[PDB]
Amino acid sequence: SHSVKIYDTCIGCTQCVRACPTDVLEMIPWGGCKAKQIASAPRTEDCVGCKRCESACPTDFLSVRVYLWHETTRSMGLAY
Amino acid sequence: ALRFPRFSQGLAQDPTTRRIWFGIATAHDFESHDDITEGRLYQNIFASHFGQLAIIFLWTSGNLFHVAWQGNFEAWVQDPLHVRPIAHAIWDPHFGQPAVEAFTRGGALGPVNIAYSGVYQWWYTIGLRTNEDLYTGAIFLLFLSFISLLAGWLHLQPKWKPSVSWFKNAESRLNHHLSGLFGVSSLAWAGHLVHVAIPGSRGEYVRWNNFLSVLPHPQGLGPLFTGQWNLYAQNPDSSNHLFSTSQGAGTAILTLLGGFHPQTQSLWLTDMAHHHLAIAILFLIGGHMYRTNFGIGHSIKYILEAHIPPGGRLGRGHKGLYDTINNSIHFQLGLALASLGVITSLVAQHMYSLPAYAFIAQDFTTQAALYTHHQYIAGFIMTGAFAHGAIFFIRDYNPEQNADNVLARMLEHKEAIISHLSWASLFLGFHTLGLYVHNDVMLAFGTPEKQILIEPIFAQWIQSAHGKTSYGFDVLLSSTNSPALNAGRSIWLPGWLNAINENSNSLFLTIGPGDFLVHHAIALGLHTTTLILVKGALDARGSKLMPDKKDFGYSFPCDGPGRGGTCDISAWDAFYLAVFWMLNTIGWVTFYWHWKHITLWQGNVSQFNESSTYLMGWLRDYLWLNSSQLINGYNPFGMNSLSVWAWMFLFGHLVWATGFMFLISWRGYWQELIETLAWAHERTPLANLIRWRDKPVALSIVQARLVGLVHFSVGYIFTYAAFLIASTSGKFG
Amino acid sequence: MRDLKTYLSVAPVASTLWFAALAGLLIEINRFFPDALTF
Amino acid sequence: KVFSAHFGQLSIIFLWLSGMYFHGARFSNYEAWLNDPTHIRPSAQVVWPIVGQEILNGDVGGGFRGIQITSGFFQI
Amino acid sequence: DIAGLTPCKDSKQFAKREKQSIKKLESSLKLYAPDSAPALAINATIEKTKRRFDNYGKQGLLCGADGLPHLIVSGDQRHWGEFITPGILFLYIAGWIGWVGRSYLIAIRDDKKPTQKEIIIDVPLATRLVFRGFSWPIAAYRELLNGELVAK
Amino acid sequence: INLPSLFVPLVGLLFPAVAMASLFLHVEKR
Amino acid sequence: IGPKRGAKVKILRQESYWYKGTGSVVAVDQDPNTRYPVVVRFNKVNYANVSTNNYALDEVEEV
Amino acid sequence: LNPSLVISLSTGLSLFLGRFVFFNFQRENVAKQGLPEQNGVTHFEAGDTRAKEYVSLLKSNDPVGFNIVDVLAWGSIGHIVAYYILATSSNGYDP
Ligand code: CLA
Ligand code: CLA
Ligand code: CLA
Ligand code: CLA
Ligand code: CLA
Ligand code: CLA
Ligand SMILES: CC1=C(/C=C/C(C)=C/C=C/C(C)=C/C=C/C=C(C)/C=C/C=C(C)/C=C/C2=C(C)CCCC2(C)C)C(C)(C)CCC1
Ligand SMILES: CC1=C(/C=C/C(C)=C/C=C/C(C)=C/C=C/C=C(C)/C=C/C=C(C)/C=C/C2=C(C)CCCC2(C)C)C(C)(C)CCC1
Ligand SMILES: CC1=C(C/C=C(\C)CCC[C@H](C)CCC[C@H](C)CCCC(C)C)C(=O)c2ccccc2C1=O
Repeated sequence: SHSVKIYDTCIGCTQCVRACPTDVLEMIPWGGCKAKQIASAPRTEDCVGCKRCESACPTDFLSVRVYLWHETTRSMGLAY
Repeated sequence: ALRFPRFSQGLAQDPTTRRIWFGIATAHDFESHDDITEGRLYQNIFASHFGQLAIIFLWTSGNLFHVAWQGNFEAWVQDPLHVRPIAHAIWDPHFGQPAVEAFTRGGALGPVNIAYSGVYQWWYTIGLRTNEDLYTGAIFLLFLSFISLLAGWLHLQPKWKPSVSWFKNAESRLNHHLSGLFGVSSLAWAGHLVHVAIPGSRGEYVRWNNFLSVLPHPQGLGPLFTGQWNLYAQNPDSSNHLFSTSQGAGTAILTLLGGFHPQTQSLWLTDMAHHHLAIAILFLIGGHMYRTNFGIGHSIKYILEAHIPPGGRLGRGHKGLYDTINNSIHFQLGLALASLGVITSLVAQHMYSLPAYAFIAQDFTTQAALYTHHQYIAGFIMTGAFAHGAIFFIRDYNPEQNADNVLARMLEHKEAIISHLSWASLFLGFHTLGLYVHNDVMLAFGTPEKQILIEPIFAQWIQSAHGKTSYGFDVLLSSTNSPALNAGRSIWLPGWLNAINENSNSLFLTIGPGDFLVHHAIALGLHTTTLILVKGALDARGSKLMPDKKDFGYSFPCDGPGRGGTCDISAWDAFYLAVFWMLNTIGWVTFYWHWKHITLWQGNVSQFNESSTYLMGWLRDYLWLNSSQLINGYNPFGMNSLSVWAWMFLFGHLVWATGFMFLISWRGYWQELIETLAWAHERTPLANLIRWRDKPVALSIVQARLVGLVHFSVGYIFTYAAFLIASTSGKFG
Repeated sequence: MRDLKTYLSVAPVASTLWFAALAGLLIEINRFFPDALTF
Repeated sequence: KVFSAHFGQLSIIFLWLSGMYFHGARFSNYEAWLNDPTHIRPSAQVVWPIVGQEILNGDVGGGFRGIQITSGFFQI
Repeated sequence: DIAGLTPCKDSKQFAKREKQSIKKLESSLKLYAPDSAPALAINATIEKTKRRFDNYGKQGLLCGADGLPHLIVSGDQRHWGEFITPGILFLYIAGWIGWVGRSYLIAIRDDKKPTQKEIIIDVPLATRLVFRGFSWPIAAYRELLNGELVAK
Repeated sequence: INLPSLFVPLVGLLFPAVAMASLFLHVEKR
Repeated sequence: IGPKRGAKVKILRQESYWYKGTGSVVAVDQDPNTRYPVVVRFNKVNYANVSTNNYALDEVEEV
Repeated sequence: LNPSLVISLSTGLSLFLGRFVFFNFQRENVAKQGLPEQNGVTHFEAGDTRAKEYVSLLKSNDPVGFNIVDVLAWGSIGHIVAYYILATSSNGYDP
C-alpha cells in the first residue's frame, strides 16, 4: 500500500478529499488553522496513487504527500 | 517474505507480473533489501567481488582453452601476418552447406570464427608459443576461478565474516593496494618480461622446467646489486631484429629507446620491462605513505582537515570528507568509476597509437574493435560514475557533518555550475552544427572554397612540440637547439622522433580542418553528457519543482501531473537521459577514429581530409561507401563469410527500433489493452481452464524507460560492431 | 487605428517585420559584397 | 465560426491557385513544353541569384532555367 | 607557411578548382543563345566565381593540399580578418542586442502588468532604448562598478 | 565435431529448458 | 502579533517556491492556535499557479 | 665508486639525520596527526582488531626513543639515495 501523509501547513480547504477517486482521505477537527480542520488518510489500502490530491493542494509545499510504495491489486487498480 | 524476492516482502506480496520483474532488477541493491545491516552490506559486496573475480578468471580460462583446442595459434605464431586468428569452432545445425564452406577459414577443418580480440598478438608477445602453453594457462586460471569462489564462500561464514571496522581501515588498504596490488604485481610482471617474454622474442624457450638454469642476462644479478645498472641496457636488439628469432638479437633487458620495433610495429619488450620495473619502484615507495600499526605514516583524515585555505574561499575546505567518503560506498564507487573511466579511455587512446603487441598494428580490424570496445566501455563507466554520485547525494550525504565544506559548497552554487555547463553546451552546439551546415551548403552550391575550415593549430603546435615536423612550427622537440631536444637526444628521442614523423603509423596522426570540427562535436558531447549528469546529481536532493525529492529516492516514476507536470524528474531519469548523450558522443568519437584509420589504411587520407568537413561527406563517403560489402554478405545470388555481420547488422537495427516502442508509447495505453486481454482470456472456452498465477500488468513507468534504453543501447552497439568489423575485415583496411 | 497599432506590436507581428527587415539587410549586403570569408 | 472559417480556407486555396497559374504564366517553360513534352522538364519556379543559389536553376530545356516541378500543372 | 599550408595565390590546386568550376558553368553556358537570359545569368555566376577566387588570393588566405582556404584563428597578425576582426564585430553587435534587451525588461519590470509589454512590444519605448546598445561596453562596465549590474 | 554435437544441444536446449523449468517453480512457489 | 500589513518579508521556508524572495503581508492571524498565521502575497505564481501562502513567524523576515 | 662505501655512507647519513637533526620534527608531526580514525575513533577502537599498534616493536631503550621502525624508515631512504647515486654514475649520460 502507498503511504499518504498530511503536514500541519494544511489549511483544511478539503480540496484533496473531493479529488480522491477511492475515498482515502477525510477532514477531521483541528485547532491549528482558521478553518479548524485538517486532512487525514485512514484508508490508504484503497489508495491507487493518482496524486489527484496533490494536484488539488494550495499550500506552498504540499500539505498532502503521496509516497508510492508496495503494490497490491487495489493500488494497481486491477479489476481482474 | 515467503516467495521469490526473499529480500523484499514488499515485492513478494505483489500479486502481479511486476513482482518477478522487480525481483530480478533489485537483487543487487543490497541497501534496499529487508533488514540489511551495515555489516551485511559490506559482507555481501565482499563476497560478490569474489564471485566477479571467479567469473573473470573463468572467462579468460575458456578463451585460452578454446584457442588451444580449436584455434590456429601454432600456425599463427609461425606466420603472424598471413593467418587469420581463430576464436573458436562453430557448430550450428541451422547452417546450409554454403554457410559451412564460407566460414571454413584459417587452417581449420571446419567452420570457425576469426578473433578480433587481439589475444593471439597479446599471448604471442608475452611468450606463449604452443597449444600446451595455452592449456596449462587455462587450467591455472580455472584453479584461480575455483579459489576465488572458495574465499567468497568462506568469508560469508560467521567465523570469517569481516567486521565493518575492518572494511573501513582505509590507510591500511591503500598501503597494501599501492605497494602490493600495483607495485609487486608490476615488479613481478617485469620479472616475467625479463625471464620469459624477452627470451621468447630472441628465439629462446624459457618455461617452468628450465627457467632456473638459464640466465636472464649473462651478468646475473651482479649489476643489480652493485649499482652498475647500465650494463642491463648495454646490447639492445638490432633495429633489424626479427621477432621470435635470434637474428639481430641482443642481450639488454632494460632499455629506454622510444618508438617501435621496426618489424613488429610495436613497443620494444625491453622498454616495457623497464617501464614495469620503474613504476613498481614508485608504487612500492608510495605505498608507505599511510599510518598503520607501526607509529609512522599519515592520517588521511588529518591531511584533509589541514587543507583549508586561510582566507576562507573554500569555507571549511575538506573537513569531514574522510568519513563522508569512508562511510558512503556510493561515494567510493563514484570515484572508482570516474577514475577507471578516465583510464579506460587512456587505454583506448594509447593502445592504438602506441601498440604493445607484435603484429597487432597491421591487424586493422582488431585495432578497430579494441578502440571501439574500450571507448564504449569507458562511456558506460563514466555514466555510472555520475549515477552513483547522485545516489550518494540521496542515500548517504549528511548536510550537517559536511556543513560549509567543499562538497556542501557545490550544492550551494549548483545553479552557477549547471547554467555554465548549459552555456558551454549551447555555444558548442550552435557553432559546431552551424559550421558543418555552412560547409554542407557550400558543397551543395558547388562552392567548396567558401567553406569555413579552421586549422587545429593548437593541437598541431602540440604535435610539433613532440617533434613532428609536418607543420613547420619548430618548437621544443621540433627545434634544433631546445634544451628539451638536447637532454633526450642521447636516450629515447632517436626512436621517438623516428616514430612520430613516420606518417603511416598511428602515432600522432596529421590533422587538418576535419579533425577540428569533429573535436568540437566531441567537446559538445562531453559537455552535454556531463550537463545531464551534473544537473542530475546536484538536483537529486531537491529542486524548486520538487524540494523534497530526497524523500523519494534515486529512481521513482515521477511526481504526477500536478504543478505543471513532472515526468522524468528523478536523478535516475537524468542518468537515463545521459546514456543517449553518451552513446551519441562515443558514436562521434568512434566514427571519427574508424574513418580516419580506414582512409589511412587504404592509402588516401585525403578522402577524409576533404569529405569530413561537411556532413554529407560522413553520410556518403563513410557510412554509405563502407556498407557495400556488409549488406552483400547475403543477397539473391548467395552468401559469404560476411553473412553473419549482415544479419547482425539488421538485427541491431531491429533491436534499436524496438527500443523506440518502450520509449515513445507509455504505460497507460498498454495497461488498458492488457485488461481487454484479461477479459478475453477469462471468456475463451478451453483456454478458460488455464489460469495465470501472476496477474498480467503493463510494465512500470521506470521499467519501460530501462527496457527501452537497453534495447536502444543493445541495437546501437550491435549495429555499429557489425559495420565496423565487416567493413574493416572485408578488405583489411 | 490605435487598436490596429497595438496588434501590429504583438510578438509575432513585430518579429516578422523585424526579421524581414533583417533578412533584406543581410541579403543586400551579400549582393553588394558577396563571398566574404575574411571579415 | 466554422462557416466563416471555411470561407477563410477557400480564400487561401484560391490565392494558392492564383500563384500556381501566375508562375506558369510568368516564370515557366510551359509554352516551350507544349512543343516537346517528352523531353522538356516542367519548370515553374526560378530562384534569384544570391549566395550561390542559382545552381538550383537547372537546365530543364526550352531555353529555360528553373526548378523542375512535380505538381503536374502542365499536364492539367 | 603556417601549419604546412601555402598561400592560395600560389596554390596549384586552388587554381585547378577555379578552372574546373568555370568549365562546369561553361558546359551549361553553351546550351543557350548568347543574348538569352540564361546565358547572361550563367555568365554572371562565372564572373562572380572569378571575382571570388582572385579576392581570396589577394586577401592572404592560406590553402591546404585540397586547394581550399583554411582559416588561421590563433592570433597571428596576418590572419585577424579570419577570426579576431569579424569576432570583435560579432561581440559588439551581440552585446548591443543583449544590453538593449535587458534595458527593456528593466524598463517594464516595475510596470503594472509587466508580461503585457513582453507579448505586445511597447515600440515607442523600444525606439528609445535601441541606441543604448551603441555604448554597452561603457554602460555595462559602469553598472558593474556601482553595484547595478548584478543582484546580491 | 564429436564433442560440439554433444555440448551445443546440451547448453542450448537441455540446460535452458532445465533452468527455465527450475526458475518457473521457484518464482511460482509460495 | 507578527509583521504589520503590507510588510515586505523575505521567505525563509526552504521548500517554498519563493524561498529567499520577498512578498507582501496580507494579514497575520491573531489566534494563537494558528501554526502558520502570516499570509503573504507574491507577484509571481508558483508551479501550481498560486500567488499566496501562509507562513510561520520564524519563516518570515521583514526587510 | 665502491658500492658498499656508497650504500653504507648514504644509510649512515640518513640514519644520522633521523636520530640527531630531524627526530624531534618527525615525532612532533606524528603526534600532531595521530592514528587514523573512523567516525572519531581509531580503527582498533572501532573493532578492527587487526589494526592494533604494535607497542612491543615501538619500544626502545635508545635515549631519544629511536626504535626499530625509525631504522627501517631512515635506513630505506639511505639505500634509495645510494642506489640513485650508483645507477646515475653507472651510465654515461650527457646533458
Ligand atoms: C598485498 C596485499 C593485498 C593484495 C595483493 C590485495 C589485492 C586485492 N584486494 Mg585487497 N586488502 C588488503 C591487501 C591486499 N589486497 C588489505 C590489507 C585489506 C584490509 C585493510 C584489503 C581489503 C580489501 C577489500 C575490502 C577488498 C579488496 C579487494 C581486492 C582485489 C581488488 C580487485 C582486483 O582484482 O583488482 C585488480 C587490480 C589490479 C591488478 C591493479 C591494476 C589496476 C589498473 C587500473 C589496471 C592496470 C591494467 C594493466 C595495464 C593490465 C594490462 C592489460 C591486461 C590485459 C594484461 C585485489 C585482489 C576487493 C575484492 O575484489 O575482494 C575480493 C575488495 O572488495 N581488498
Ligand atoms: C563496479 C561497477 C558497479 C557496481 C558494483 C554497481 C552497483 C550498483 N548499481 Mg550501478 N552502474 C554502473 C556500475 C556499477 N554499479 C555503471 C557502469 C552504470 C552505468 C550504466 C551504472 C548505473 C546505475 C544505475 C542507473 C542504477 C545503478 C544501481 C546499482 C545498485 C543495484 C543494481 C541492481 O540491482 O541492478 C541489478 C540488475 C540486474 C540483475 C540485471 C540488469 C540487466 C541490465 C539492466 C541490462 C543488461 C543488458 C544485456 C547486455 C543484454 C544483452 C543482450 C544480448 C543479445 C547481447 C548497486 C548498488 C541501481 C540502484 O539501485 O541504485 C539506487 C540504479 O538504478 N547503477
Ligand atoms: C539531433 C537530435 C538532437 C538535437 C539537435 C538536440 C539538441 C540539444 N539537446 Mg538533446 N536529446 C536528444 C537529441 C537531440 N538534442 C535525444 C535523442 C535525447 C534523449 C532523450 C536528448 C536529451 C537531451 C537532454 C537531457 C539535454 C539535451 C540538450 C540539448 C541541447 C544541447 C546544447 C546545444 O547543442 O545547444 C545548441 C542548440 C541546438 C543545436 C538545437 C538546434 C538549434 C537550431 C538548429 C537553430 C534553429 C535556427 C532556425 C532559425 C530555426 C528555424 C525553425 C523554424 C520552424 C522557425 C540542444 C538544445 C541539453 C540542453 O538543453 O543543454 C542546454 C540537455 O540537458 N538533450
Ligand atoms: C501559394 C502562393 C505563392 C507562393 C508560395 C509564391 C512564392 C514565390 N513567388 Mg509568387 N505569386 C503568387 C503566389 C505565390 N508565390 C501570386 C498569387 C502572385 C500574383 C499576385 C505572385 C506573383 C509573383 C511575382 C511577380 C514574383 C513572385 C515571386 C515568388 C518567389 C519569391 C517571392 C519572394 O521572395 O517575395 C519577397 C518576400 C516578401 C514580399 C515578403 C515580405 C515580408 C513581409 C514583412 C510579410 C508581411 C506579413 C504580414 C503580417 C501579412 C501581410 C498580408 C497582406 C498580403 C494582406 C517565391 C518562390 C518572385 C519570383 O519568382 O522571382 C523570380 C516574383 O518576382 N510571385
Ligand atoms: C534580453 C535578452 C536576453 C539576455 C540578455 C540573455 C542573457 C543570457 N542568457 Mg538568455 N535567453 C533569452 C534572452 C536573453 N538571455 C531568451 C529569449 C531565451 C529563450 C530562447 C533564453 C534562453 C537561454 C538559455 C537556454 C540559456 C541562456 C543563457 C544566458 C546567459 C549566457 C549567454 C547565452 O547563452 O545567450 C543565449 C541566448 C539564447 C539561447 C537566446 C536568446 C537570444 C534572444 C534572441 C535575445 C533576446 C531578444 C529579445 C526579444 C529582445 C527584445 C528587446 C526589445 C523589446 C527592445 C546570459 C545571462 C545561458 C546561461 O544561463 O548561461 C549562464 C543558457 O543556458 N538563455
Ligand atoms: C568461460 C566461458 C566460456 C564460454 C563463453 C564458452 C563458450 C562456448 N563453449 Mg566452452 N568451455 C569453457 C568455457 C567457456 N566456453 C571451459 C572452461 C571448458 C572446459 C571445462 C569448455 C569446454 C567446452 C566444450 C567441450 C565445448 C564448449 C563449447 C562452447 C560453445 C557452445 C556453448 C557450450 O556448449 O558450452 C559448453 C560449456 C561447458 C562445457 C561448461 C564449462 C564452462 C563453465 C564451467 C560454465 C560457465 C558458466 C557461465 C559463465 C555462467 C555465468 C552467468 C552467471 C553469473 C549466472 C561456446 C562457443 C562447445 C563448442 O566448441 O561448440 C562448437 C563444446 O563442444 N566448451
Ligand atoms: C557527482 C558526485 C561525484 C562524481 C564525480 C565525477 C563523476 C567526477 C568526474 C571527474 C573527472 C572525470 C575528472 C577528470 C579530471 C582530469 C584531470 C584533472 C586531468 C588532469 C591532467 C593533467 C594535469 C595532465 C597534465 C599533463 C599533460 C597534459 C602532459 C604531460 C604532462 C602532464 C602529466 C603534467 C562523486 C563521486 C565525486 C561524489 C559526489 C557527487
Ligand atoms: C645500537 C647502536 C648503534 C648501532 C646501530 C647501527 C650500526 C645501525 C645500523 C643500521 C643499518 C645499517 C640499517 C640498515 C637499514 C637498511 C634498510 C632499511 C634498507 C632498505 C632497503 C630498501 C628499501 C631498498 C629498496 C630498493 C631495492 C630493494 C632495489 C633497488 C631499489 C631500491 C634501492 C629502492 C650505534 C653504534 C650507532 C650507536 C649505539 C647504539
Ligand atoms: C509494448 C510495451 C507494453 C507491453 C509489453 C509488456 C507487457 C511486455 C511483455 C513481454 C512478454 C512477456 C515477452 C518478454 C520477452 C523477453 C525477451 C523476456 C526476457 C526475460 C528476461 C527475464 C530475461 C507495456 O508494458 C508498456 C509499459 C510502459 C510503457 C512502454 C511499454 C511497452 O510499450
